[PDB]
Amino acid sequence: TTALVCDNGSGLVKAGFAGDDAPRAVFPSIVGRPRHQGVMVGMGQKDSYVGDEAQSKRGILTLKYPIEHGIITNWDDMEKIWHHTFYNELRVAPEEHPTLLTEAPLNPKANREKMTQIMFETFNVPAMYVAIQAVLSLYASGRTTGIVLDSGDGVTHNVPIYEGYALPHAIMRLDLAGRDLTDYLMKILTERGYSFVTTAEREIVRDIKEKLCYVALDFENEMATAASSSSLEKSYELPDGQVITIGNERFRCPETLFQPSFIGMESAGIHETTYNSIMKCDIDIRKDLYANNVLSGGTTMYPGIADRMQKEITALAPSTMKIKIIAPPERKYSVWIGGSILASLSTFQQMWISKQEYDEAGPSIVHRKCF
Amino acid sequence: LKDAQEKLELAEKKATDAEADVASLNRRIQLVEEELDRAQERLATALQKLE
Amino acid sequence: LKDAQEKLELAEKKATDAEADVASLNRRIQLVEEELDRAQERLATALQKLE
Ligand SMILES: Nc1ncnc2c1ncn2[C@@H]1O[C@H](COP(=O)(O)OP(=O)(O)O)[C@@H](O)[C@H]1O
Ligand SMILES: [Mg+2]
Repeated sequence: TTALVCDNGSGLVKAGFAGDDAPRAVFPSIVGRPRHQGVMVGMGQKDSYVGDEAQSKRGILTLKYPIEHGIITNWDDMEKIWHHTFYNELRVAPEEHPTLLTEAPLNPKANREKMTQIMFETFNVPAMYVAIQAVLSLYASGRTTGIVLDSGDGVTHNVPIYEGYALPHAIMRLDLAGRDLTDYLMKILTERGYSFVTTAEREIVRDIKEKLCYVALDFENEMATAASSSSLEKSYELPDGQVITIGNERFRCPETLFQPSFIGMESAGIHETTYNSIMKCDIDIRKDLYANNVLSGGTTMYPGIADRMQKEITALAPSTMKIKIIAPPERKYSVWIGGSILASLSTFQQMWISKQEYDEAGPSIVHRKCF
Repeated sequence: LKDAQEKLELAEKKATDAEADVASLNRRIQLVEEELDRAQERLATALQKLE
Repeated sequence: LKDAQEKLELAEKKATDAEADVASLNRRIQLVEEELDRAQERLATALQKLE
């Protein structure tokens, strides 16, 4: 039979059968209970709208993501999300399909063990396998080397790989991602008068960020230009009218990636954690990693980031090496495409964690040889 | 509606066409850049040999 | 639909912008092909000088 390549993610759940080009169903991972009282009788009001249904009734719900930073903080809601994904968005019972979840690097063990225990006890799948979210993004590019920066919505991690041999001592995981950029944008919009507070209006700020923000090639020049002319002010229409005008908030929101001091984080930007991740590698594979830097994940879709990052790394790196940044147009679904490719391989067909194996060793089987 | 229908269909076809064009052209630009870089490495080899 | 009308118009505009980048990528492809041919020739002459 065919395998189910699910990809929990944090912000958008992407799923679909193995062997295709794009995920079959992509929908936000939010579960929102209603918060008001409700007076109409017999309206058929449910107790929790999940997935894309709660992005249409969000006016009277309190949306809450079940995955904070890679890790899962609310297991009941995550179980609900998985149940919805299997039964309503794909309509395939899990009793007859292997599953291939994905997990960020350096995550707590208990999260992974609970994930496998749920998949084997509640949904009762035949066999499931958990894979690191960066190796798949490297599969999708058709490479076999390279250092991949997978800046998702929950957590940004940077896994270097050479000739198929991952370097476990050079993984640099940073917890700044799209959600923190949404919060920072929502916080700097208040400087013009627009106040978004409700958990429903966070979605509106996210839409503003997606449609308007861009990464500046040079920050100081853009700050000077936006403060003199008015060629940058782009307007946007809220879900009820009252258009708003975003000035130099456009390139200040995604600039937080390269200067995490804006949101008070100590660490260095995504332009310098990649160079540090490279320098921890051996001295003889640094040229190949320099030449095959891969971008993935949703948050790396800002217009103009593949040039800013290349300029920064070229500034840091030695002058002789060639710096090349691979930015495929299908960046958002790169991890899932790689997952489909991996699940479609014949050599991989015996790596699944078969159910009888789980019955013999318990949920701690995932840390064992079947990784 | 019918007017909207035709508008929607035509815009969708145009969008898909542009996407396919730009994707294939991206593949082409990748290939030509590979040509350039690999040729450059040949250049370096030749330079070392001659010197 | 009016909003679907605006969406289809915006998507067709996006298609046209992708076509403008299609033109720019075509220019990149052509110039890099010139580079490839020039590199073939220069590498040939360098190897000959090596001989
Ligand atoms: N076109 C875009 N431009 C800018 N940011 C985007 C775009 N699309 C998605 N994002 C950001 O990326 C996030 C989705 O990232 P995604 O790759 O789905 O995360 P995950 O790894 O959990 O799947 C969204 O929250 C949004 O903030
Ligand atoms: Mg991801």
